[PDB]
Amino acid sequence: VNSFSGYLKLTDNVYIKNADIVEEAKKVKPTVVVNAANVYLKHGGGVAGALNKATNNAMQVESDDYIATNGPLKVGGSCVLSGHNLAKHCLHVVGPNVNKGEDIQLLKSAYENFNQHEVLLAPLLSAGIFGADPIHSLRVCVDTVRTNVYLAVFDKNLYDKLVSSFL
Ligand SMILES: CC[C@H](CO)Nc1ncnc2[nH]ccc12
Ligand SMILES: [Cl-]
Repeated sequence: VNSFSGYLKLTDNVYIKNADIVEEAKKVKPTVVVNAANVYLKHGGGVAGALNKATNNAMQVESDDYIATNGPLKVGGSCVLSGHNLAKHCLHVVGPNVNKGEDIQLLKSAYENFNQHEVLLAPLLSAGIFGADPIHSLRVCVDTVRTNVYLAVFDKNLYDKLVSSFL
């Protein structure tokens, strides 16, 4: 039993809700919130910009030190950093950005990072401003993640399409 509320159950382990991931994280304070990151951990817009803003830019400051030490992530890769005021940890995961020409096949590799954590609050990887088909992202999530994932879909209209079209 966990403190996530109002989710629709899609499979044994995948749940979904129309919600703002920032407001969800502040309410639940999950062990792990997933950020839709880029390789430079530059949290400018989309989910990343919103999460970072909610941390008063502390996420960006921590991220800049991480990059200065370790260099960029790989597309499909991840790193664990602080969750600041939002969660215990933030798992920064880089899905392929179609608006940069990156290989959508890397989306499965990106979701594999979730399997290292028993429970996660997450957005749909490569959706929104990353330019991939969200229906496809949800399918890859369900077919790749085996741990317990609580998906927050910001756009109510898109949420309804994802539910109604889910196989
Ligand atoms: C990734 C595509 C979805 C479509 O809604 N984007 C989001 N989902 C949940 N929380 C969010 N916070 C800011 C953006 C955002
Ligand atoms: Cl987005």
